[PDB]
Amino acid sequence: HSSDEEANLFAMQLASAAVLPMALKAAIELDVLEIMAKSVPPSGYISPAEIAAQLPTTNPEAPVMLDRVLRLLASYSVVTYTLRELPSGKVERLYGLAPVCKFLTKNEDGVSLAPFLLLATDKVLLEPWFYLKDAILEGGIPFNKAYGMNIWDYFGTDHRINKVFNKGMSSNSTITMKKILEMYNGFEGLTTIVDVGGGTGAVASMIVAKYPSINAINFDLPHVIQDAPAFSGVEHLGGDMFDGVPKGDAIFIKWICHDWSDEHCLKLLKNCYAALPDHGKVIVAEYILPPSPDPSIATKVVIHTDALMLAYNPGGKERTEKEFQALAMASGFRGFKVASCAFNTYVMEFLKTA
Amino acid sequence: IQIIPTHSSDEEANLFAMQLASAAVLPMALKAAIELDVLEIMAKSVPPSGYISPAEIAAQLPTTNPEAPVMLDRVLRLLASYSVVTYTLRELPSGKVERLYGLAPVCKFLTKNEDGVSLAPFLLLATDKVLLEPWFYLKDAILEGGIPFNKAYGMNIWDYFGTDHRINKVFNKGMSSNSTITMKKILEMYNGFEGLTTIVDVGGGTGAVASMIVAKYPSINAINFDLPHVIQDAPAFSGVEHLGGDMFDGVPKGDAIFIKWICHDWSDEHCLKLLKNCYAALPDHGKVIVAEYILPPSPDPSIATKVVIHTDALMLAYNPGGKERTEKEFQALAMASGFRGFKVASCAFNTYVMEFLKTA
Ligand SMILES: Nc1ncnc2c1ncn2[C@@H]1O[C@H](CSCC[C@H](N)C(=O)O)[C@@H](O)[C@H]1O
Ligand SMILES: Nc1ncnc2c1ncn2[C@@H]1O[C@H](CSCC[C@H](N)C(=O)O)[C@@H](O)[C@H]1O
Ligand SMILES: COc1cc(/C=C/CO)cc(OC)c1O
Ligand SMILES: COc1cc(/C=C/CO)cc(OC)c1O
Repeated sequence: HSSDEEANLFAMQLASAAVLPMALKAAIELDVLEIMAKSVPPSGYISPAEIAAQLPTTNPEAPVMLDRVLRLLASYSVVTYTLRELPSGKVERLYGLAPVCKFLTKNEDGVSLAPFLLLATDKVLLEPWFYLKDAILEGGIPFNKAYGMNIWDYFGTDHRINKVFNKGMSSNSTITMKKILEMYNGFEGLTTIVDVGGGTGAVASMIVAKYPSINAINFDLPHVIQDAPAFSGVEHLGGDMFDGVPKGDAIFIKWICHDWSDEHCLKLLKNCYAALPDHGKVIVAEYILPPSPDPSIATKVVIHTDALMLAYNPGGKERTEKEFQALAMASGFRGFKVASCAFNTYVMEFLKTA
Repeated sequence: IQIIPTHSSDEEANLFAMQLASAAVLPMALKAAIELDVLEIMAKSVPPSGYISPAEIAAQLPTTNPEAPVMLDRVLRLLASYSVVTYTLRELPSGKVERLYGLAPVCKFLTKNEDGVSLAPFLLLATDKVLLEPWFYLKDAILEGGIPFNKAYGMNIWDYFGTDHRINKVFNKGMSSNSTITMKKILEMYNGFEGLTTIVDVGGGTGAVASMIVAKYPSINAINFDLPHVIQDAPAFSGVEHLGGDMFDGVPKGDAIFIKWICHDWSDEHCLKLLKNCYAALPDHGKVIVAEYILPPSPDPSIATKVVIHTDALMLAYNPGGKERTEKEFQALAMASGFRGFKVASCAFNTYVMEFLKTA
């Protein structure tokens, strides 16, 4: 029918679906979205030739090649567009920023999700996808099949991707934690907080900024900590969390549990229980898997991240709120609180006492 | 109506940026599903309910990996979120809920039909490592000029396919399966091949289209013309004469020349050179039959438009000046190469069939 026509066209759209994130990657790497944000008012539009005039190029085709990339981004509403008729009767397009561009260009604090997109579309993280069929048939982890070691060991050998990853995570966490800290009061009154797997320390620096008397420890692998900027109030410390974690009044773990199997999460969580005082807690910041494969963007983000963990991590996966309760119970915690949520990230507390 | 920025609108904007960041997971997970034969296993193995569990799928894979079922479930859950497959939920003994899966309407074109073809080989082409590589050179092409594919490989795509036998095969089969489906539909509706003595398919690939034309019109002389490395492989279809060459030098003579998905591979200058060659290869009453997408008036959100604009982005990555064109632009190419008549004759699956008529 028109029915068969629609099914065929959707199949073609799926086949070429990687054109969208790769076009967007090129637009971000060329600084297009920043040039648009600084060159016209928030509600205005700019031509591809005026954008290209701010790139360091003499390529006569740069305007049309940008138009082609921007038209693909416009079709998905990543940028806005308006049409302007030409004397020939042909029409050209001028482009503006759509609401998603607020998160793809630097905000008042100089952060966005653009480094996160540059991480997600890096050649290094695309390669494991070619080994997913093998891992399903033969066992194993697609990343390890591509690289011969686990991802964190690999990042300790490839300095470029270590920095790309750490910056991707730091920028994404800055945006999420800025929102959580406006709503969540669970750090108030702590003497010491430990960010286990804290990366380059962005979250711990924001906690100490909000609560200047808190003593904060940012704990991660030593190839990450070596790149961590100094921040007043934060002590950076290298190590392996599965051997033990630093003591504190609370331990914060953001996007750690979803990297690991249930068994490895229990080992880590018991190390955290051992590190806390009797009345201490673990503050767990993670997505929560929805109950069905619904088409919403928020659910797609979680299920995309579940698929990433499948490709990258040994046993990592997304979990439901009950599955998080089960991890807390089996590692000895007695209370469980869903305390706040921001950009899909829920903040749960695993309380040693209830 | 103006949407006033709020917490709620900022959540949706943030999440769409995260979805974009990881959007390649969808075609790469669908690639793995197809390579594992999961959609074919589902099509052939429905219980009479029409829904199958990941364990039941896994049981049919050449595997003894006991994590295969849960791995499949996770892949299928991403596919189901995008309506590539369907699901149903069933409550387990422990009170946990399991998913069972079914084929969604798109799967009619991702599994073999009655003629044994689908768009599955096209998806394997589009997601092949070789064709993902040029995307890392897109920013370079914009800043330096040139072609992302040539920056990755040090030669043009056709030259590269002549050096890499595995990808040449993957490409020729992706195109022949796709073109078989579209051509079957065009041949039901379009009458322009009737009464021709000789048809030349220029850039015909392995010749699937020429073989369809002669099957329908057994009195026609059919020539399949392409590069020697494509022709070498090509099935010896009854009634098709294969000829290797380079179309920019010239093309075989015929009453009509058919070019499907050729113009969109090449710059305007290249197209003018090709279409002048065609003009010279035709009798006075001859025509070029051109099967291509047509760019819509605006970058609207429809799937049909998106397909054309995805293909425009594929041509930017792969091809020497290739791009999608509007009907007015195809008309301008026809006039600029000497043709006096132009008509849009038919359309199937977004592919329009245009005729460039030597005499109007
Ligand atoms: N065995 C281990 N000990 C300590 N940290 C580890 C680890 N294995 C992995 N990690 C760290 O776990 C972090 C996971 S990514 C999450 C980073 C940060 N919490 C955020 O949300 O931005 C990485 O920084 C990684 O280096
Ligand atoms: N210079 C040239 N002369 C002849 N054919 C060429 C050519 N350069 C590229 N091609 C061919 O152009 C075809 C483009 S792909 C489209 C193939 C076929 N018409 C279909 O629609 O299925 C390929 O088969 C390629 O080898
Ligand atoms: C492997 O560690 C992670 C990798 C990735 C992979 C990012 C590439 O899209 C994402 C994460 O949070 C979503 C992680 O904790
Ligand atoms: C190199 O020429 C083509 C490449 C491609 C690339 C297919 C991979 O998505 C598609 C075509 O028709 C759509 C072409 O004529």
